[PDB]
Amino acid sequence: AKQSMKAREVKRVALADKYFAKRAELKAIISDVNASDEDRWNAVLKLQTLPRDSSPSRQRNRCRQTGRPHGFLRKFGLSRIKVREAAMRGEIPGLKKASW
Amino acid sequence: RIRIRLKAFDHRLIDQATAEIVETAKRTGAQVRGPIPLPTRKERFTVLISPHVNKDARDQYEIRTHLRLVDIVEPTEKTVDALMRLDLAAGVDVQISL
Amino acid sequence: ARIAGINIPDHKHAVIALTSIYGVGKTRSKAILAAAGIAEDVKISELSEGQIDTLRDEVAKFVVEGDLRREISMSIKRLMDLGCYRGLRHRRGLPVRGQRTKTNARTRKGPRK
Amino acid sequence: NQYYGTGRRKSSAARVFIKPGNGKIVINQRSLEQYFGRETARMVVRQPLELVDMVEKLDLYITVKGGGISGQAGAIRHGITRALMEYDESLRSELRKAGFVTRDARQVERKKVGLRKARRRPQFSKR
Amino acid sequence: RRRVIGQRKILPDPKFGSELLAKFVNILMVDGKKSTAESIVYSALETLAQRSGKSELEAFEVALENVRPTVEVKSRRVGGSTYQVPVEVRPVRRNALAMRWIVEAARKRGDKSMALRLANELSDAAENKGTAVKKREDVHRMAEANKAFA
RNA sequence: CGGUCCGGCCGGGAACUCAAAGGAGACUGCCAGUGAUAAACUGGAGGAAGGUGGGGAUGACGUCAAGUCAUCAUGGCCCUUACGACCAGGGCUACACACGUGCUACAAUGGCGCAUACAAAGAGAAGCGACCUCGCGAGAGCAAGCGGACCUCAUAAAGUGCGUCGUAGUCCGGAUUGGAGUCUGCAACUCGACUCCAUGAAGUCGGAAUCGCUAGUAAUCGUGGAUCAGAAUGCCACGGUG
Repeated sequence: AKQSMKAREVKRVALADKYFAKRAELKAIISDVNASDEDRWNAVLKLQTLPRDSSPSRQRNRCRQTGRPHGFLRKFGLSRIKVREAAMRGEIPGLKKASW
Repeated sequence: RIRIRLKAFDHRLIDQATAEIVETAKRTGAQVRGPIPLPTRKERFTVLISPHVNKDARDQYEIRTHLRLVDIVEPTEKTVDALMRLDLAAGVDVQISL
Repeated sequence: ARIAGINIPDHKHAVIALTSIYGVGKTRSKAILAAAGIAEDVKISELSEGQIDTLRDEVAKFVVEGDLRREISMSIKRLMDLGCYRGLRHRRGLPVRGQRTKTNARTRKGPRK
Repeated sequence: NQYYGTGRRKSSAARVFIKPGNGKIVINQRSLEQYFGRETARMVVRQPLELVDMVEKLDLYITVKGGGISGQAGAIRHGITRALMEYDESLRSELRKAGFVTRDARQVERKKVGLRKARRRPQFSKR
Repeated sequence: RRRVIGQRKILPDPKFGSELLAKFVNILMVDGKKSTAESIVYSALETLAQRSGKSELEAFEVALENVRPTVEVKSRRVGGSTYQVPVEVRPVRRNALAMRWIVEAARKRGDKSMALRLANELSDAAENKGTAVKKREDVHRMAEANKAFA
């Protein structure tokens, strides 16, 4: 897990509040480029491209012990091998092998 | 009308929790004698045996998820307090609803 | 003769060889004659023209000839000018549908070395 | 007297009733005197009942649920062969000659610690 | 080295009562579907009426007796030694091989429906003039290479 | 068993399935063989199933300078006004040379338009999204019900039977070819997906060498689950036929 990718994940939460909240109603009216074919708000059209890293692109939920996009269960945040460790400790609730 | 949500990952622990809330109901007047068990669910999960380069070979783990709602026709001066102060049991999630 | 190509069959009837001549099959040139109202009568050993001109738009769905051999090659008008790399690939023996150029190429470039 | 049997085949399940004396030939409230007379499974259930012969001095009822007509034939036929071996002990002997004294279960077995789709072994080495 | 069988239960024909007439369907079928093979059997007997059909009240059980596989070669040792000698195929296998030999010839006729193709090849086998035999002619030569064995 | 919009529907019932689970059955017992007539095995009878009933889940001693500085740890050595993080360009599809693994057609036991029969596994609140209209369609307007067995995803296809073309390199089959739609995204230059067309090269089960499986196995046609801003036939499961 990379400290620059962990620090970017925090910056994304604080920018989703900034560029991805209360802008969707404006985005619905500024994104039309055929209804009159006239240019009169170009600065506001280039505002929809201001966010580059804080929108649903790049954002992945990842394995919460390695930062890795692979081999994990999002219902626990644990990998397909650390689930064996935690199930052998009773540390994932009710998850068992035999003993039923 | 109100409902008391009981959730558990085992078919015997949900019946122990049902006996624990009935034992407490009989000790706050009358409120629960024999509720309905509802339909059940399962979730199946796989884990790897070697930490690298073998994902074909897996081992299987299971949870059996239960839900009970109890359902109440009239709460008392003891239902809204003494039955809420109940600590019940470990391994079970308890909530009041509506 | 003519209709879907530039060919004149010698001493045969007007509908002959309106098949296999590119953009037309083998069977619709006979199986559409009743819908077109055509008869196989008044057979002569010499060329005639402008009698079955209606048949052109029954043997073919949209285009013949024409037309067809250059409309099926229309993309070059918008690709073959300046440093366009799809144009350069089309001037060469290389594919342009999005397919990779180093593999499955010995039909378009030529046999293996 | 009354004779009864059960039969099951790949998520199809049947119950069958047989009685002595004149009656009908019935499946799920419909009579086989006019029903099912074109369907691709209409004879593959009748051969065990040709050991006693239908309608004239016999009454039949079949109730079935689930599975296609080919699977329902196997389930109904087991319900008939159980009911018919319990009808008379000399018919059990004739069903035994035909092998109809066994329950066919043939479940798909479970996959062990890998090996792709159930057990299907992949391609070979260099070699 | 351990089995020993286990012959497995099979369901004989419901209308003709025969195991051999149900066995034919297991070889006539395509992609395990079986239902179209169950529509070609006996439907190929109404077409065979006009031709050299053998015992009509036995359907195909007597016409299959006009198809004559008899011997097998290759993949064998005798006396512990490598030998090119023929062996006689088991009687319970000979007819199940004859079933493949006739349906593999019949489906590969270049004309009409299978119900007609099979009625032709069963009539022409009853005079030994049938199709699709050259594919096995070099095996029949290898079976005739030896009459003195070991 | 009672009533009957003549229906498991409604009375009403725990029979039969069934859902969550707990038991019984099988003891080589019985017949007859095998064998230091031992130890240990094999047919037959009955039974739903029998000779560790079957199948999982259980990983001794270990094998070899075993794999990995690319999950991670980290010495030695290097970069640190950076080879560091951050931006905008690109590269792992540039094409002079080229290959496993895997799949589809080669038919009439089809291709096409209708009639027609039977599912499991599951999955969902900045969620699944209905009713109803519009859009050739992908979708859009819109926002009920359900916190998920009286709501939502979702009419599974092979199979069963008519009509029809016909042994025509095929009225089967699939590379090309030219543009426009739908969804998403700095961005559809370029190797996006979904959607609607026209042209129709190749293809008659394929030289040498060579793979899977003892039975619900091999083969075979469809449907879910996970990944997901937009992107599979792959990965993992399940049912129909067998």
